[PDB]
Amino acid sequence: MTVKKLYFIPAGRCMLDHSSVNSALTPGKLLNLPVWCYLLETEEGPILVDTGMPESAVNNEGLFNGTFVEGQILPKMTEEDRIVNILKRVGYEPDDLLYIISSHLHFDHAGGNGAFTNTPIIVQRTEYEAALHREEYMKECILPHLNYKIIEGDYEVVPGVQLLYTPGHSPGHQSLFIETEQSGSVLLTIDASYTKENFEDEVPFAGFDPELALSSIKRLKEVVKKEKPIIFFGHDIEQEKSCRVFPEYI
Ligand SMILES: [Zn+2]
Ligand SMILES: [Zn+2]
Repeated sequence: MTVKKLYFIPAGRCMLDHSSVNSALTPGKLLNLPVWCYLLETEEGPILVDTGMPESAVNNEGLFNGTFVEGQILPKMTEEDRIVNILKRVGYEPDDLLYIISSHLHFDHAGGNGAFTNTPIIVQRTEYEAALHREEYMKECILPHLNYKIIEGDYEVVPGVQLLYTPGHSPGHQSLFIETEQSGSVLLTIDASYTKENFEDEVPFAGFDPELALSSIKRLKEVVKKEKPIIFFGHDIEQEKSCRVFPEYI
């Protein structure tokens, strides 16, 4: 069985210093990077991958003023980018969803998790445990009473939807390998590589453990050598130019 439709859904944006996509660059220039969620229409029901930024980021570029990351992260989020609004426009309410998949619990990926109080939220144990104590993590991304479906390592969500454990960018980061009806094998690196250059050329980028992130890239390259998928990266301004986005699908 294959996934019926894979949708790339813009979920607002976020400014990061350009050293975030290339650690060798000298800090001083911000990049307006895309924030994504993905919607998978499957035989078993719709599945949402990531949930955008938290309510606190709405019309609040200075969210991280007063913190250890002041001026280094500026969310670009409007009321329209709240995940429930995104879903409502697409044609879903939170309780319609079969699963939420959290690639990781960074604020640009799990900020909307609180909206889903019934749907199982699939997240790596190592990411969940990290989010409990590491300072990067926002409280909005680790709410205690959500219906977490905690997994460890690789995992098949439904036929055609595979999670690949790719730690490094964050302690329990996971990527997706999807088989779609229209396109066949698709690799969503999520933040296992922000840009094509991080993947192909192994250019270092923002992450908790760069060494581990490299090994996760090498692991993904082995998958690619075997499966020859089309590959989409996490925060790639260049690639975004040519991405088929909602209402188009792959
Ligand atoms: Zn991240
Ligand atoms: Zn990210």
